[PDB]
Amino acid sequence: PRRAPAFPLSDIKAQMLFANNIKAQQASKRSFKEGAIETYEGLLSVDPRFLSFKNELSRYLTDHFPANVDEYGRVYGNGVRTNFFGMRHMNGFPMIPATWPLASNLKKRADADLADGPVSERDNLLFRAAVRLMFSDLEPVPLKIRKGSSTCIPYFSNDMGTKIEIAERALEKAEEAGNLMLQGKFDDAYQLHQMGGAYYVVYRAQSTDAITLDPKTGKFVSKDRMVADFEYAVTGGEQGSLFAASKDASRLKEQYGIDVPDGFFCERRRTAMGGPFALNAPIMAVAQPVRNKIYSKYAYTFHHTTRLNKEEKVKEWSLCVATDVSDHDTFWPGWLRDLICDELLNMGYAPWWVKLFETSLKLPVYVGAPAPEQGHTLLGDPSNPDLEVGLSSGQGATDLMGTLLMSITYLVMQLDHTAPHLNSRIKDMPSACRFLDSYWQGHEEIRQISKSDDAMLGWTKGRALVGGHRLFEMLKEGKVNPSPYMKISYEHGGAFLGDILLYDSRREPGSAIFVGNINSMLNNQFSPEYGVQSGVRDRSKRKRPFPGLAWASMKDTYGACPIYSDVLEAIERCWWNAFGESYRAYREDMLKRDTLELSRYVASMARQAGLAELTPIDLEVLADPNKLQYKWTQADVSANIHEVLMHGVSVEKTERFLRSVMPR
Ligand SMILES: [Mn+2]
Repeated sequence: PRRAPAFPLSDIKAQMLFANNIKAQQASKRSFKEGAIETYEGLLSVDPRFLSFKNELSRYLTDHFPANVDEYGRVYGNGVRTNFFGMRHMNGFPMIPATWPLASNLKKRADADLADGPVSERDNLLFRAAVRLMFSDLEPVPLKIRKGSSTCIPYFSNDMGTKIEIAERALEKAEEAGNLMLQGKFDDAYQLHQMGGAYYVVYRAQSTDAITLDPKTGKFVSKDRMVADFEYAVTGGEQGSLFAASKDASRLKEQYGIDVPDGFFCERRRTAMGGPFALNAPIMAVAQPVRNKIYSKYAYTFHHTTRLNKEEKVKEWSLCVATDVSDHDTFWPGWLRDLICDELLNMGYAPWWVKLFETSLKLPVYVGAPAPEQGHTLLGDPSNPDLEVGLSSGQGATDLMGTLLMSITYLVMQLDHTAPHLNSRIKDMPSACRFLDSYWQGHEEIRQISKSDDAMLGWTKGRALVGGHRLFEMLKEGKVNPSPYMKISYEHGGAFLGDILLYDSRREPGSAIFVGNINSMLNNQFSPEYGVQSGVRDRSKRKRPFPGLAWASMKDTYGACPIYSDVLEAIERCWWNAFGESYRAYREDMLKRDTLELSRYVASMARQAGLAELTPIDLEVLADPNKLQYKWTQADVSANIHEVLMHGVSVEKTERFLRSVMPR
């Protein structure tokens, strides 16, 4: 039922994706790469003392602090949701092979019994009302770009000046490019304006993944991660195979001379994609104003900052249901892209802009290196973008696409199973908009707090409450999917945006508190996704600019966890055993060094200004800016800190661009 076309790197269609420069040519050819990460300056992830430390600590913590999660997935007592074995990976060494991305998810969705469009007129009105509320009265803002981020296809530039030029030129030429695409002239739009081509597939480490200790054998077992081979990916699963990738790390001894202790595995690898920057810039210029609207007008549902900010909302609920979505990005439906585009056209959005947006969600994918001797293949034809990959991670509005799908999916679930008495309020577009506007502000008896695939669904006192309890019971039973749109279950150890919802004996939201996840502290400190990149001179361009700073925000982030002190003492004891040094003194030195280094980057900071004016969010973000891409937003960060990590295109250029896109 239609295999996607595939082109080797030697083909002209793949060659056209890479400009005539060293960086672009190296990106096209990059072979499978692996190696120990520099966890901290002068410390490799595979250092024998470090692995000895991880073995002792993971075993001790699991033993003394077993998971406290009830039958309904609610966390209580110690605030622990699983074992501590997730740290037992040889960081920088991936599972083999990584998956080939699916060119079409239509069969995947159909086989999972998920709908190929809105089920009812009510659902159609609600998805369309989400578009009308999110994209209406937007205000122009500067187009902010992450420092050191790549422009990907075709230039592969990491230079801010070049990126600003590309973005400004893209805002000037988006109209002409969109109009070419409306004529079916995709090759012309790409050749002239670099709008099109493909996503560039990079495989990112998920540094910690599930590991269990079999009591019968005393041997560790890593969670099997299913991967698709090339045949499966091009045929959307009609042909080829879906098999468990190998996480076995024994190979590292033979290949690299690295000692592999018992129960240490290769890391899980996830597909991540980088979009063609010239196509993303006009999308980002609309996406940022949309975020500003939803985080202000609909702050209740969408704007999440601190554990207390989340707590104030949840405490008012009679029932809180922490949901889980299976493989959100790959299941994300192309019919939603089409519905969104159709609704934007109805609202009066520039057709050329809608075409650019539509094209960004149908684009071919260039597969780099999933395994040794594999990859270097373009999936899909850039002359006529027609892929159904789901949601591409590097698309300019991915967070909004996932948020829109999921927010409506959860509301539909609440309507179907708990609140049929609210159906009469959704008769047409004006009434659907009024209802959704009220629901998103937290003014209804059914409520939610969400971000992409993470959410907590709420019920206050009223007619829907009884239904709310039946839905929770249906989720616990796990025999029937409560949604026609996505695969929904309950989260095993309910958490929202990193914070665990800690319940007491009553198991009620009113007396539950949000606490930091102690396991995430351990993941961040001992299993970072990236190395320190000590060879990258400009720290603001690194994946981890100032790692030492996270020590200063630790107490604020994790201090509320019941076992906080216990974990820090266990770390100290185990680090003494492994290195013959104080971990606390080691982190205090790193904190001092990074505080001093930070002042070189902040204009307002004198030669030794200190961290006094910085918030815990500022510190977590400076140590890990990836938190600014999934956890927080621009407004949550101090202005002088945001400038360290981002640079912008003037509001004058974006204001003119936005006026040309938006209705009258
Ligand atoms: Mn959650």
